[PDB]
Amino acid sequence: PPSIHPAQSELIVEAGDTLSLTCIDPDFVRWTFKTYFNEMVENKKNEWIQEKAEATRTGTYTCSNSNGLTSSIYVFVRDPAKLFLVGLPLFGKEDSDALVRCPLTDPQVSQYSLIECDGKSLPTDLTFVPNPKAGITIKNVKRAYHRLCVRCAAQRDGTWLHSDKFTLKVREAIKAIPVVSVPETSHLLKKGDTFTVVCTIKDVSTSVNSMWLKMNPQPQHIAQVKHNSWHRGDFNYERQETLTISSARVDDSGVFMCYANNTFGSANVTTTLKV
Amino acid sequence: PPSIHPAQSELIVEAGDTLSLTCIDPDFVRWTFKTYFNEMVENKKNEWIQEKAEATRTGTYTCSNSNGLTSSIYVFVRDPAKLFLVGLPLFGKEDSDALVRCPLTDPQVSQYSLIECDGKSLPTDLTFVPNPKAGITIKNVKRAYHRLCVRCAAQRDGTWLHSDKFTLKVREAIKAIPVVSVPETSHLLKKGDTFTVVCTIKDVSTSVNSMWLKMNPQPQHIAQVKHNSWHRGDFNYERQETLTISSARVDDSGVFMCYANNTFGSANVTTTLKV
Amino acid sequence: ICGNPVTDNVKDITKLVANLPNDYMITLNYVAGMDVLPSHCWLRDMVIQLSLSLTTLLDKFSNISEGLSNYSIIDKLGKIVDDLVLCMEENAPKNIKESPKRPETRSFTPEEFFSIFNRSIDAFKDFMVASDTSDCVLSHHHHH
Amino acid sequence: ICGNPVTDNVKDITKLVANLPNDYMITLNYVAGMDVLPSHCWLRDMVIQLSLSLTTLLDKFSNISEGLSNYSIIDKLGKIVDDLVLCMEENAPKNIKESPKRPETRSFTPEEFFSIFNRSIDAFKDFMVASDTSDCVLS
Ligand SMILES: *[C@@H]1O[C@H](CO)[C@@H](O[C@@H]2O[C@H](CO)[C@@H](O[C@H]3O[C@H](CO)[C@@H](O)[C@H](O)[C@@H]3O)[C@H](O)[C@H]2NC(C)=O)[C@H](O)[C@H]1NC(C)=O
Ligand SMILES: *[C@@H]1O[C@H](CO)[C@@H](O[C@@H]2O[C@H](CO)[C@@H](O[C@H]3O[C@H](CO)[C@@H](O)[C@H](O)[C@@H]3O)[C@H](O)[C@H]2NC(C)=O)[C@H](O)[C@H]1NC(C)=O
Ligand SMILES: *[C@@H]1O[C@H](CO[C@H]2O[C@@H](C)[C@@H](O)[C@@H](O)[C@@H]2O)[C@@H](O[C@@H]2O[C@H](CO)[C@@H](O)[C@H](O)[C@H]2NC(C)=O)[C@H](O)[C@H]1NC(C)=O
Ligand SMILES: *[C@@H]1O[C@H](CO[C@H]2O[C@@H](C)[C@@H](O)[C@@H](O)[C@@H]2O)[C@@H](O[C@@H]2O[C@H](CO)[C@@H](O)[C@H](O)[C@H]2NC(C)=O)[C@H](O)[C@H]1NC(C)=O
Repeated sequence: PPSIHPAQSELIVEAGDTLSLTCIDPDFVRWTFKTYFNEMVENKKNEWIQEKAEATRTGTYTCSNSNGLTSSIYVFVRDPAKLFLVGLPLFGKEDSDALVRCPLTDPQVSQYSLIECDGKSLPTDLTFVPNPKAGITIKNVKRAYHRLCVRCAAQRDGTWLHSDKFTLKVREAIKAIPVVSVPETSHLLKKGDTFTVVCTIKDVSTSVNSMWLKMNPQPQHIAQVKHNSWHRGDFNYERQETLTISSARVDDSGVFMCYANNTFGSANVTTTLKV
Repeated sequence: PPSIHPAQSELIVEAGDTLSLTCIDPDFVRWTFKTYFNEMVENKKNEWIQEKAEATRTGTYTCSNSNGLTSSIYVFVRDPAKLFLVGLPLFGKEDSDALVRCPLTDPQVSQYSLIECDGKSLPTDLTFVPNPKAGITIKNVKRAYHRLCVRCAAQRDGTWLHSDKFTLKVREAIKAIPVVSVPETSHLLKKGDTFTVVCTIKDVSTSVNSMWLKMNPQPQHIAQVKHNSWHRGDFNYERQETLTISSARVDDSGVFMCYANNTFGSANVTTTLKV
Repeated sequence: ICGNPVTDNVKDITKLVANLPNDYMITLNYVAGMDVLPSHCWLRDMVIQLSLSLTTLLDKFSNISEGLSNYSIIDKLGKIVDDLVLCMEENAPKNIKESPKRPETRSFTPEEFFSIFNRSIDAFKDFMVASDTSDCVLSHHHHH
Repeated sequence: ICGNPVTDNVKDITKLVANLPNDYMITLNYVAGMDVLPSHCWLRDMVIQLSLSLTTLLDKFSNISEGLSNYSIIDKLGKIVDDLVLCMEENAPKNIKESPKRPETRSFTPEEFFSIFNRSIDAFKDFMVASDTSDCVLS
């Protein structure tokens, strides 16, 4: 593998000071650097000079080989102003993890932890794992954490320092059957008169697939349906499927079903018409 | 009559320069000065020295006599930055006048007029009368001018200059009888049961006097009434007079009138009760 | 010549504030020493200032529909304070040698701004039939 | 893995704007060259920024009652853009040597801010099944 001159796994350079890396290899290709926002900065020179190094240059640098070998060194560009790197939102799937992207530029600090952005108490079952090179990870995310704002905290020489507000947004792990409902159970009118039936679908996400059916010879699907959707609450999505048929006939008569299926289960409600 | 040394009706002094007035009289009492905001500044000395004269000192200065005689001199304290003296609101009675208080500090300007504060066109029937010593007066105020913003403009050496925004607020000329209304015409219950009657008064101002009466032997007035008022629109005021009597009796029975009178006319609606 | 200026429209302030950014600054020329001095010392001046501020405030909104919009409320709150300016005009004293120094230009949050509005309304309610013999001296800051 | 992010809640923007001070500045890190460049060049970045901005915006209001309050609308508009961030995550390309220069911090009026919001919504609608091979350069 390539040999990086600053022969150490971690390097602490001061902000404003120059930052130079060098990797020696006969089959050298390029240098690679992952930005806070997942981007790859490239440099095709043996030595990478960084005059007046900015805190944003903190991160892992990788020297690439033509043979396919890699060697990396993590650099901390310490700035007193920016102890934490911020800029990205906080997302997280339910029953999964959520990384609070607040990596530090100074690893020489204690008590690196999470705290409620307004000083309050954190949920009893909230568990987190600190990581100077990435941020703080929230273990096992629940729907009760939706809209929780946190701050990364660390003690620097006795004094406490906080990062910007991180407001967690959680993705619902769809594990329930949809909820369908229709006003009337059965209704009928004469030919010519137009009728309208509005089906109400309720679920925790927008992913639900809803549709209107015309089951007489076999469950047939109709494309003439008006879509309407609203976010009623945190995990309360609602879609209103409106079936409209202009000038009713003898052909347009029978039982209509409103089907809606999740990645979990499915639901259905039927209404009767006879014209 | 008092003799003011600057023997001239008008004086144009420069802002920053010293301003001195002197009036000679054996029976001298005090000097008087009207401020932009109707206030009287007093000086009990023969000569009134004003070092570094400010634009705000513009106005008419009056020398008072012990015999009861007065002599005035209007002084202009020219300021290029502050041409118009501004600070007061804009009020006006319907069918009356409305002085846009924007006196100037420089009388040596042309086209002293009123313009729409955003550059639009002024009402067709809007007529105004300029006056360097007071401001621009709006003639014959109508309800259609309610909430009109204007700016005083004047051309100073070819270039145009504008004052701050003056938003006109008009007082309604009262020329209509009030409007009274009551839900029920007649109703009755047994003793002990409490009853409530809400009278609705409508008019263009808050000045309406409304009241509840108990006319059996003679129209008597009752003080136990809840007041409620709302501004429904520009000239739509509404008051709801609520008559409440706890534990009805034989004594509390008959015809009740809701009287409301303007400075123009009066209205009334009666309701019947028998317990 | 003054009827009943204050209406139930003042009950919509809580709603209004909750519907305005808590970091939005409303400009209001504040009369120095309003919390300590008695009502009559600043009431007239503040009412004029609130009238100006609410007028400017309304300019920042548009009339949408029937629903209680910020424009609606602000409009009506302006009406109230406008009437108070005229109701303070009739009780305006005959001035003689008085020119302290004009109101300081300050900016407040909606919450703060209407707190000042409410105090002014209250200070007007008990302004009528009230002894205003108290002095307008700052030195009496131990609350008076 | 992406359903139907956009809802009818976007129809309440006109009402929302009319209910916000026209001189109130909303901070939004603007991606330089958004009006000229094609959707795919800035869409993902802008959606992330709108998500952040709407989150901060919501912090400025309180939940009053049932009536359509600014808090209500903003909340829901945030939900929409949040889903779009995840819906742009699955289509996120495998990055190789690309690091122009982060978005400029700008402030806009409500009117302006939601004009940008709407454009983003529209640019997402026709992002699906659309020709975007055009490499994102200066032109
Ligand atoms: C519409 O929703 C209906 C409600 O779930 C559903 O109807 C029928 O539901 C029953 C019971 O849930 C299913 O029968 C099951 O139980 C019987 C014993 O009682 C077993 O013999 C079956 O094998 C099965 O496990 C039916 O399968 C189901 N369909 C019928 C026959 O009506 C439907 O799933 C939905 N659509 C319709 C109307 O088919
Ligand atoms: C309550 O409203 C009442 C009606 O508006 C009013 O009572 C009296 O109403 C009658 C007509 O309904 C008026 O009568 C006038 O005309 C008749 C001829 O038909 C003659 O008696 C006189 O020419 C008279 O002007 C009364 O004038 C009117 N009021 C009187 C004097 O009784 C009440 O005025 C309203 N309530 C009050 C008294 O304020
Ligand atoms: C929700 O259901 C639809 C399937 O729609 C119909 O499919 C029939 C075969 C039958 O099961 C009926 O009850 C049901 O309502 C899934 O979408 C696709 O729909 C087409 C219809 O032409 C089918 O041909 C596809 O097999 C089906 N799936 C695919 C491959 O897209 C949809 O996937 C399902 N949601 C989930 C993931 O549970
Ligand atoms: C507005 O109405 C009030 C009260 O209304 C009563 O006035 C009586 C004179 C009589 O016409 C009766 O029918 C009517 O209901 C007037 O105010 C005063 O009210 C008291 C009684 O509460 C009377 O004793 C006074 O005379 C009356 N006026 C006076 C001189 O104070 C009021 O005059 C009338 N006009 C307005 C708009 O002020």
